[PDB]
Amino acid sequence: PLSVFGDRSTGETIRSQNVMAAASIANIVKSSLGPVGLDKMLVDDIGDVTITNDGATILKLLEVEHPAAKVLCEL
Amino acid sequence: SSSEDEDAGEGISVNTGPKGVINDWRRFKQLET
Repeated sequence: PLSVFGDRSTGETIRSQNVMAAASIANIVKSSLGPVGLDKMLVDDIGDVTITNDGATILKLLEVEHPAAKVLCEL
Repeated sequence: SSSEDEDAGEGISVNTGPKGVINDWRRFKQLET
Protein backbone atom coordinates (compact mmCIF):
# COMPACT_ATOMS: atom_id res chain seq x y z
CA PRO A 1 0.00 0.00 0.00
CA LEU A 2 2.76 2.49 0.87
CA SER A 3 4.91 1.24 -2.03
CA VAL A 4 8.12 2.67 -0.55
CA PHE A 5 11.40 1.20 -1.80
CA GLY A 6 12.77 0.38 1.63
CA ASP A 7 12.24 -1.36 4.95
CA ARG A 8 9.96 -0.10 7.72
CA SER A 9 10.10 -0.99 11.42
CA THR A 10 7.45 0.42 13.75
CA GLY A 11 6.81 0.47 17.47
CA GLU A 12 8.19 -2.09 19.89
CA THR A 13 10.40 -3.65 17.20
CA ILE A 14 12.32 -0.45 16.44
CA ARG A 15 12.40 0.56 20.12
CA SER A 16 13.96 -2.77 21.08
CA GLN A 17 16.37 -2.53 18.14
CA ASN A 18 17.57 0.92 19.24
CA VAL A 19 17.94 -0.27 22.84
CA MET A 20 19.90 -3.31 21.66
CA ALA A 21 22.26 -1.13 19.62
CA ALA A 22 22.86 1.26 22.51
CA ALA A 23 23.37 -1.63 24.94
CA SER A 24 25.88 -3.26 22.59
CA ILE A 25 27.85 -0.01 22.32
CA ALA A 26 27.82 0.31 26.11
CA ASN A 27 28.86 -3.32 26.67
CA ILE A 28 31.78 -2.81 24.29
CA VAL A 29 33.42 -0.31 26.68
CA LYS A 30 31.92 -1.35 30.03
CA SER A 31 34.99 -3.52 30.69
CA SER A 32 37.24 -0.42 30.60
CA LEU A 33 35.77 1.50 33.54
CA GLY A 34 37.50 2.29 36.82
CA PRO A 35 40.94 1.55 38.25
CA VAL A 36 40.38 -2.19 37.81
CA GLY A 37 39.41 -1.78 34.16
CA LEU A 38 41.67 -3.15 31.45
CA ASP A 39 42.74 -1.74 28.11
CA LYS A 40 41.62 -2.87 24.67
CA MET A 41 43.87 -3.53 21.67
CA LEU A 42 42.35 -2.73 18.28
CA VAL A 43 43.70 -3.95 14.94
CA ASP A 44 42.88 -2.27 11.63
CA ASP A 45 42.41 -4.08 8.33
CA ILE A 46 45.94 -2.99 7.36
CA GLY A 47 47.45 -4.41 10.55
CA ASP A 48 47.78 -1.15 12.49
CA VAL A 49 47.57 -1.76 16.24
CA THR A 50 46.06 0.62 18.80
CA ILE A 51 46.09 -0.19 22.52
CA THR A 52 43.85 2.17 24.44
CA ASN A 53 41.61 2.60 27.47
CA ASP A 54 39.86 5.78 26.31
CA GLY A 55 36.21 5.36 25.37
CA ALA A 56 36.29 8.14 22.77
CA THR A 57 39.24 6.60 20.93
CA ILE A 58 37.62 3.15 20.93
CA LEU A 59 34.31 4.47 19.61
CA LYS A 60 36.04 6.62 16.99
CA LEU A 61 38.18 3.76 15.68
CA LEU A 62 35.20 1.39 15.59
CA GLU A 63 33.19 1.25 12.37
CA VAL A 64 29.52 1.59 13.32
CA GLU A 65 26.39 1.23 11.20
CA HIS A 66 23.34 1.59 13.46
CA PRO A 67 22.08 5.19 13.81
CA ALA A 68 21.49 4.95 17.58
CA ALA A 69 24.95 3.46 18.03
CA LYS A 70 26.31 6.36 15.97
CA VAL A 71 24.45 8.73 18.30
CA LEU A 72 26.17 7.14 21.29
CA CYS A 73 29.58 7.33 19.61
CA GLU A 74 29.09 11.01 18.79
CA LEU A 75 27.97 11.52 22.39
CA SER B 1 30.10 -82.24 -50.65
CA SER B 2 30.58 -80.85 -47.15
CA SER B 3 33.98 -79.38 -48.04
CA GLU B 4 33.00 -76.09 -49.70
CA ASP B 5 33.22 -72.33 -49.13
CA GLU B 6 31.91 -73.06 -45.62
CA ASP B 7 35.02 -75.13 -44.86
CA ALA B 8 -4.90 -8.17 -32.64
CA GLY B 9 -4.67 -5.47 -29.99
CA GLU B 10 -0.90 -5.19 -30.33
CA GLY B 11 -0.94 -1.63 -29.01
CA ILE B 12 -1.35 -2.17 -25.27
CA SER B 13 0.02 0.97 -23.56
CA VAL B 14 0.02 -0.74 -20.17
CA ASN B 15 -1.36 1.71 -17.64
CA THR B 16 -0.92 0.83 -13.95
CA GLY B 17 0.81 -2.56 -13.91
CA PRO B 18 4.24 -0.93 -14.17
CA LYS B 19 3.37 1.16 -11.11
CA GLY B 20 2.39 -1.98 -9.21
CA VAL B 21 5.54 -3.87 -10.24
CA ILE B 22 8.03 -0.99 -9.97
CA ASN B 23 9.05 -2.30 -6.54
CA ASP B 24 10.37 -5.58 -7.96
CA TRP B 25 11.65 -3.78 -11.05
CA ARG B 26 13.86 -1.50 -8.96
CA ARG B 27 14.76 -4.41 -6.67
CA PHE B 28 16.33 -6.12 -9.68
CA LYS B 29 17.54 -2.86 -11.23
CA GLN B 30 19.76 -1.88 -8.29
CA LEU B 31 21.64 -5.19 -8.42
CA GLU B 32 21.81 -5.02 -12.22
CA THR B 33 23.27 -1.49 -12.03
